[PDB]
Amino acid sequence: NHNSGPRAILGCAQAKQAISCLSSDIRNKIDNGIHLMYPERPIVISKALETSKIAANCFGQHVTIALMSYKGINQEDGIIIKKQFIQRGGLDIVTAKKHQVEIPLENFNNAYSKLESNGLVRLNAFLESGDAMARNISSSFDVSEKYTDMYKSRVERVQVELTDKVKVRVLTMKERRPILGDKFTTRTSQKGTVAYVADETELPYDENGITPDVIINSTSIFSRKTISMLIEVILTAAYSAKPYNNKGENRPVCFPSSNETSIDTYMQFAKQCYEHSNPKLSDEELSDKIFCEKILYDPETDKPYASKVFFGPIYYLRLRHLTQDKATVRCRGKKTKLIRQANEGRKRGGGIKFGEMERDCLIAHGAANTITEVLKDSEEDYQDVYVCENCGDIAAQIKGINTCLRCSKLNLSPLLTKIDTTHVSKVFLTQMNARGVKVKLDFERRPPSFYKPLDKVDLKPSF
Amino acid sequence: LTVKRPLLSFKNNTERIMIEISNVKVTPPDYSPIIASIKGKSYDALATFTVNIFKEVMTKEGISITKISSYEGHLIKIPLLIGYGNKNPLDTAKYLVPNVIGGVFINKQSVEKVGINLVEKITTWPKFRVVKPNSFTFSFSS
Amino acid sequence: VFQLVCSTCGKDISHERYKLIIRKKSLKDVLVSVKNECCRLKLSTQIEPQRNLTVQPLLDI
Amino acid sequence: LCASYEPESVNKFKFGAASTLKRATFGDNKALLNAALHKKSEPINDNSSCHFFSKVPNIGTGYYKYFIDLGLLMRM
Amino acid sequence: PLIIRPAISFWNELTYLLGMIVKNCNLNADEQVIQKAVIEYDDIKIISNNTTSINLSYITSGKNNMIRSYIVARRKDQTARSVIGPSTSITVNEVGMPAYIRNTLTEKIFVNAFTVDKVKQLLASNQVKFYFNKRLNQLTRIRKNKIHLLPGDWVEVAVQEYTSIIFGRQPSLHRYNVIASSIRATEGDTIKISPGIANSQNADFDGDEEWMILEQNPKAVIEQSILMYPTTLLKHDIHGAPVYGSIQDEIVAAYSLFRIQDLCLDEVLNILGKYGREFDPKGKCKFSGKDIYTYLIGEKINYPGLLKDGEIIANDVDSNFVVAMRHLSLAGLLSDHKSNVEGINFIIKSSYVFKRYLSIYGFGVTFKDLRPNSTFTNKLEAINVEKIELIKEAYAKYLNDVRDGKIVPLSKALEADYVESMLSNLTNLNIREIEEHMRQTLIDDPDNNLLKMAKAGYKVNPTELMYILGTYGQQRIDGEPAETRVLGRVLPYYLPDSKDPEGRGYILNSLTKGLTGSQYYFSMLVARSQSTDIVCETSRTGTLARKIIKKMEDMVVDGYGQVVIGNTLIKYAANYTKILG
Amino acid sequence: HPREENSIVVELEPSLATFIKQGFNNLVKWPLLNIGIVLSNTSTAVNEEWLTAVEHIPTMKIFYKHIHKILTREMGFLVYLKRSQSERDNYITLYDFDYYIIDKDTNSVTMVDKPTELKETLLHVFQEYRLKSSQTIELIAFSSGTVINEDIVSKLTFLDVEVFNREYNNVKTIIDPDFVFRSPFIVISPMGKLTFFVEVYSWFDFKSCFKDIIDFLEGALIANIHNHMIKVGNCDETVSSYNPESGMLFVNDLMTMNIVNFFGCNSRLESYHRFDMTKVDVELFIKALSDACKKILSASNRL
DNA sequence: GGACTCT
DNA sequence: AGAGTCCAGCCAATGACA
RNA sequence: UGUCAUUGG
Ligand SMILES: [Mg+2]
Ligand SMILES: [Zn+2]
Ligand SMILES: [Zn+2]
Repeated sequence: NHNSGPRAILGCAQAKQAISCLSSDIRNKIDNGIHLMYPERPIVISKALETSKIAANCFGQHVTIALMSYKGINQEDGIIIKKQFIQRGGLDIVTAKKHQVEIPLENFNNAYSKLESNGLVRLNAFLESGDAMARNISSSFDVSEKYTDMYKSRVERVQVELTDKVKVRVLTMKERRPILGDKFTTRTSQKGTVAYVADETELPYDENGITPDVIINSTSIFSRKTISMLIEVILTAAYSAKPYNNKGENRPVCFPSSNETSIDTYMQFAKQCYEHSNPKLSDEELSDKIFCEKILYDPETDKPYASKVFFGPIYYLRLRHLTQDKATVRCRGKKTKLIRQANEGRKRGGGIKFGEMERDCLIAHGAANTITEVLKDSEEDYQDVYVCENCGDIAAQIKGINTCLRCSKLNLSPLLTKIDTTHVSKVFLTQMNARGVKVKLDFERRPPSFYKPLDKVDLKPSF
Repeated sequence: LTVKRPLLSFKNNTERIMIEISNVKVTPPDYSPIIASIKGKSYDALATFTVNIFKEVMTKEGISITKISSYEGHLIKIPLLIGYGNKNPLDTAKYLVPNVIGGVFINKQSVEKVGINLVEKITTWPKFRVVKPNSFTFSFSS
Repeated sequence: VFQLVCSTCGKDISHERYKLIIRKKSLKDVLVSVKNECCRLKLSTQIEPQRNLTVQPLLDI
Repeated sequence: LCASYEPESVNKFKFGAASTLKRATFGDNKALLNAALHKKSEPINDNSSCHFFSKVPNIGTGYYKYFIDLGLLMRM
Repeated sequence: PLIIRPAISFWNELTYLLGMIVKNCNLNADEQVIQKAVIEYDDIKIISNNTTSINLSYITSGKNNMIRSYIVARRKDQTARSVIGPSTSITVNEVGMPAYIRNTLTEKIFVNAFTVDKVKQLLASNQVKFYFNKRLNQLTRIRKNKIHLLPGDWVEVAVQEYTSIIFGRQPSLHRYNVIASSIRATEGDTIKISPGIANSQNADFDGDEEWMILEQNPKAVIEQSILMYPTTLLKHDIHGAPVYGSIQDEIVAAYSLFRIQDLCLDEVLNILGKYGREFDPKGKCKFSGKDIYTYLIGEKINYPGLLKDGEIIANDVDSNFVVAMRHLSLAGLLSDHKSNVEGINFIIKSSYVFKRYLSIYGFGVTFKDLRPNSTFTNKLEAINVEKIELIKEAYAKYLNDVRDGKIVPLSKALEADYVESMLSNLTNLNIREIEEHMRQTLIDDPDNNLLKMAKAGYKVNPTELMYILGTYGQQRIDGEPAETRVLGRVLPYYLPDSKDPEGRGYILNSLTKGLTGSQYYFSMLVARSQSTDIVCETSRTGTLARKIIKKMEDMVVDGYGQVVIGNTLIKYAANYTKILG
Repeated sequence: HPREENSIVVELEPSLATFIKQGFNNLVKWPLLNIGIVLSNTSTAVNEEWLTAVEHIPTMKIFYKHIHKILTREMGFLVYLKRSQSERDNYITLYDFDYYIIDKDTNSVTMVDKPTELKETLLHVFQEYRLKSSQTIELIAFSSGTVINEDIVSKLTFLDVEVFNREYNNVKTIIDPDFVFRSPFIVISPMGKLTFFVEVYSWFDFKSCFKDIIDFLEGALIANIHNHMIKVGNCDETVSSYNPESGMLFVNDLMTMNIVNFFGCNSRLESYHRFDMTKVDVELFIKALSDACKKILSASNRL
């Protein structure tokens, strides 16, 4: 209720995509999942998050964030992240994939470098993108489905069922550290991807020698009116000053989803926490500790910046949209059988569809040869195709002679013209012929033209 | 599943063939859901029943119950809901796994299936409609 | 499995992990010797995940 | 929309001379059937008809025809 | 023929339909069964109303027909797709390519008299991946064989730097989405674009993906190098404003760089960086940011309201000066003076100097800039809870004068208009209070970063600060408040037939105080209504966009400066000037 | 306390403190245990959690007596953990590890001494003890830069060579070829206030180890100052250069920046500055560096 | 659900 | 005046299922 | 080879 509505809709959409402690049977269930590695319970919570045990099955980590501009790299929701933070297991996840192949028993008992003498993949082996998980050879001509991911994955579990058909279920695992392009968010729908992995020696630091794990830009916090993120950082820092109650027990800070306590009560709570920690402070230092403002120093010149920076800890979430899950490239590959253009899928190694709006953009650029070479079939797939000028269909080569069968049955002998069109064009024309529409093409026998010299023309004005 | 209703009736409704299903018993599977997920089985309860068809003619003080066909019993496999702590409603004695909340069904291919709630089509208030102007419709259901 | 260092600053927090989780002291008596707020949040918020035992063998035919 | 004697919408081709492949690319399922009924013979000058036959469109650099003068090569 | 019905392989429909035709082709057979077989082979919707039958009409049925899917659009080789990220070592004329793309994608080197030594050298060092023999017309993948290199053949090697890739973002709404710039080798698995092109492609770095295609045909290479280069596309083709420029942080960096004063020569040269090589200190020892801007522009041009002999005679440099697609862009004036190369050089050099200003001085907005204490927000809370009770008592006095009968009642439209005017007056009072607070804060604390990015012209105005610190206003659905349901009310938190304007959707609280339950209902009603409306309108806008594009796409400028389509003259002079727009 | 956080604060010249801080962060590299091999894992954690946590063991508390030979890369180290579930003390501390030093002069792998305060640490807590099923973990982690070949596998007499060769061939494609390292402690210097944020342990003297680190740093910094030369003539913008025809120094180095900022210039990275290069006295900068290192050791002696 | 056409 | 007919953005990614 | 479910810009 302290942010705007669309940010709450986006936050409810992104909370279900945050990586958590997904299952207790992480090493047992052969199933797809992403698991958080060094989980931390949230502390600035509601009671409904405690009683549903979502807080116990932790969905993020507490990191140190700075709300500043880091050399203009933080622009358009890009975040700066620390390399030493990532190396120490910071927001580290594990992706577990399930592979299931169904082999004939004669194919199983009959690219295989990771297979053992059992015909199955070796435990704790890392599968590369051309590796088969079990032996499948059909009469040689092996037809085994192969590993097709961009990254390697360690074989965690193999479960084999012998029946009329061999069923092999392999659970593989991979530790994914934050790389460039990995999506992250807060509990306030402040999301973005990794723009730069900075070393800890090129990051700004405070008087205590603490560099932030994440640098978020500060303009998007106040343009999107996400006011509760600042209160969450203030309350997280006030917990880190005093994490216990007067009995000594770990108590969380109740900041509900729809909060009715004022900000001044939270400021008074933070003041009491910071006054319990250090029993006397100057009131400038106390107001800098409550509002989480800090003087940060340029790591290159060891000089402070102009103004104080919003600097503090927050519960930060990793999202399930990784760069290597979306990364696609194709040089050459399979073609579909009917139209003889590239195939579709990412597991199949297909092409990116140059759609119709991209065709509009290349028409609007004035690049006619570019859009011609894009939309036509490849130069490697060229063959001499002849068409009949009378009836319109493709000529045939009987034993070396280009003939038209329809016109040689009709006692004609018409012209045959070589055409360079796409295969889908010929399939479309043949299917329209099958519907009954005869399509007949006419060709330009242009009169031979001659270049003649022209007079001098000067378009400069006369003053 | 407990049914006792007349199927057909002849000769001025004094002869009738009644179906009769009884002895309905539901038993849980003999494993945990994690063994069903690993091995490949499906976490299904097994229900069995005895179904009897017989013709029943009423005399003045006699009831001629002549057994036509009978069938005593596994009959139906029902998907079993994994509950809180991997505890189904049928296993009355089982150790609570201290983290699982359940609420899913294990498929025949070890696939976890989860369900949403759905708004009914039958309305508890009647429905008003304007077909054409000065023509109205009031549709209700029972 | 716990991280032995703080993931923000890199300071050793192993002894406080033993003093908090195994000896079962309070957070006050453990965090009397921890000064950075990141390490205090690591010692106050990090848990080990509740996990069941691994079903063996890992290769089952 | 007012290039003919009457305002014409963006959904149909009523007065403007559009080819059969232009109407079929625009979306008209009976375009080639109506062209076959009326025995239409249309020149290939539009983008939708140039992309069908793998021709360079008459847009931009493709607006002009390009020749080569083999006189200076044959002279030496 | 079988070419329209090949053998389907996965582990034909038309062949089965022809078999059901030939199963009735007998002498003792009716014409009705043969007619039905012919019809359901050709077009099932003549006699039925079912779809998903693969008949002949399936190639001309709707959006997924053959021409729209496989002729004007296709899936291509030499393509890639990846998440994007920003880069400061990449100008607007360049693009960063990840290592997996340039390790997979190949470029063509043709065999001729010029490149036969390079091709022989690359074949001797096993750097050649493919070889195409044009005379035998066959491609060979090189995994030693015999290859004779004739002119017309080509080889394909790994793609090198400064090769033009055609990359773009989807949806391609306009031609600045799909451009062709030079490949640079970068790190990671992300396609690193410059932020200066980001507003041209409607792109954020929050998970957007972009695609690449490599078209290594020599005519296409020349057209990519000239026509689709981002220097060629600098000015917008309708309103002439620059397509590239600065974004969020560089706006406030530009503002604060113009406002800076009394710098040393070393501080000026630190801000300038690698562009401090030809900086001339004339006889000065203390400099200002206006001298930095005079050096950055580098031309003695005049413009009414902006420039005079190169100096900026405007009071402040705001977002109209440096952001893309603005009417007061300095890069637009510098490219109106000489050429698009000068405007693109000003954009690159300006972005470098603004990011160096951000590196030296920094920019951050804290919570203390927004709400330093409780004084102003408590004052506006007391003002709002006084004035809305005044409104409620005036409306209740009118209602009781109607109810006892001393006056005749108004119409419901006029009554709603009167209450609408009173609540709009309260909203304008909140706006004026926020504006006076902004004035008093910038004369008390003149280095407030929130008011700095408000004065620079980026996304902060008195209305957003009223939403945070003042009031949230009246929530409108379909132009009016929320309509009354059952019992003459919206929520059961109000009495039946309640005349409370706060129960019809007027929110008194703000984001600092926090909305209550009913206020959160009306805010969520507006938010979910906007989400539903944009989801319902996206497909309709796409359909109309495709219709207009297909209608207008054949209209070009002819060789005499006239606008024609087909053989019809639309305009006698293109753009009324026979000059580019 | 077994571990106490302490701070060493030396007030210096600002550019000298920045030079010492950047030379520390560039030169003093303590290697990490990134080369990790799991030999048998029947515990409830996956191999990647084990290897990421064992990668950052604070090994300067154990291998302190060889700090200089570890800092000059003439000596590596090794940890080995074989630990199963138990009835009582059902957890893994750092005392359960076996710590070995690896003299690269001989490939000599010999066991170092283990402090008894490492029993008061925690890495893992096992689940509920069952003697029915096994819950054990075995792993070996080498320091970064160690080349694993048959010369060093011939010395691993405390484990199974077959299992190690098989699991190393399994994991070999994933280990980072780059030298992965750690700075020993936080070194900052805000406005010339050079600060070391150190951790002092009860079982060894921190002053001897700190003196070894500072002596290594002083030697490496003086060698880098002596082998530092600034290009003359014209300039392309990749290295720091000096144009005498304009009298302009192009700073694109950190050492050049700190050296000319010692002599009254206000430079930044990649910037041109009107600076006369006859003012740069290399011997005065080296003498200020030596006096600063003596001041640092004097400040650490009063810890 | 909604616009154009034939009836 | 009322039914038939065709139309409903682009580009993705996983998994299950026939 | 196509449907269904979920998700992204
Ligand atoms: Mg985006
Ligand atoms: Zn013919
Ligand atoms: Zn820490």
